[PDB]
Amino acid sequence: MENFQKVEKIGEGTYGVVYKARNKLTGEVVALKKIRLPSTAIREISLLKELNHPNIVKLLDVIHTENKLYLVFEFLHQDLKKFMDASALTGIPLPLIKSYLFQLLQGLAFCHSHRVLHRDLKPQNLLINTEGAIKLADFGLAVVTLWYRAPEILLGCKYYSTAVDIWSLGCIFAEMVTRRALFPGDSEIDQLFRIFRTLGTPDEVVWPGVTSMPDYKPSFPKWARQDFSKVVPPLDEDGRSLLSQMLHYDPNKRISAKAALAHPFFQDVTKPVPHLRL
Ligand SMILES: Nc1nc(Nc2ccc(S(N)(=O)=O)cc2)sc1C(=O)c1ccc2ccccc2c1
Repeated sequence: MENFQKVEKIGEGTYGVVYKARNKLTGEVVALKKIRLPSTAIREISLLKELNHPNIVKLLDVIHTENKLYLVFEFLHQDLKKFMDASALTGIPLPLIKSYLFQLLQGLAFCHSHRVLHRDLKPQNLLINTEGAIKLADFGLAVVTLWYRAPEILLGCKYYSTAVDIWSLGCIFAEMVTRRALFPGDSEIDQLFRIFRTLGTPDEVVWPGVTSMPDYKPSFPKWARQDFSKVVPPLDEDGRSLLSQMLHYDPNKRISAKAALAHPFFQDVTKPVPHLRL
């Protein structure tokens, strides 16, 4: 736009490009997402403006002009992917990992109680600041990374539930802990099969109805579930217990964000400050 001064491109989603920009009039620094072009999502979007929570990136303005849709967000200084990469040699301290997971669960508990789903959580849209907060960014409306996709989506479910976000966050939690992506698939079927090889091929016993799903094939290989202690070695039993509940195959058995916040893993949660290199 003319009201903004593009400082630099900082990302790109499936819907548009995000820039760090300065309001030529207020001097305010913001994140500006440009979507190159409906009359339905507009409400859905305009509604996201109401959402106000410490762990949700604030949507400041929505501007529809010249076949373009611009979303103005408060600017955060770094995303979790960059932070994880910067922390690869030493690893993120467990207390900070726990604080981040706890805050993200609060954010999800909030959006889910307002019937809002994210649908595409990943390290690149989890933003952090110098004060130790972490926030959910770039909510998805009703090379693409499939690493955090819930199995029901991969199997063709038509209606997503809040459980898809818990799964994605569980995958991110594991990655912060091990410094290795949990399920790094490079195709939908490779993604699905990597999940199967680790958690075991699901069946009607652990996931009632799974064999009736759109993309389920009786021909799927039958892998046995791997020992969970081999999945996230550096994580204590409270952490492993919580992770296993976030990664249940059955959407209805998968733990809710609200219930997760009450898990024993968070008994000693604190809010450490990260060492950020900006
Ligand atoms: N609010 C906000 N702040 C940001 N700053 C930032 C500062 C430094 C870095 S970085 N690679 O650490 O130097 C990264 C982001 S982005 C962002 C978003 O609201 C946003 C919008 C669309 C997206 C579309 C796709 C993915 C993320 C997205 C995030």
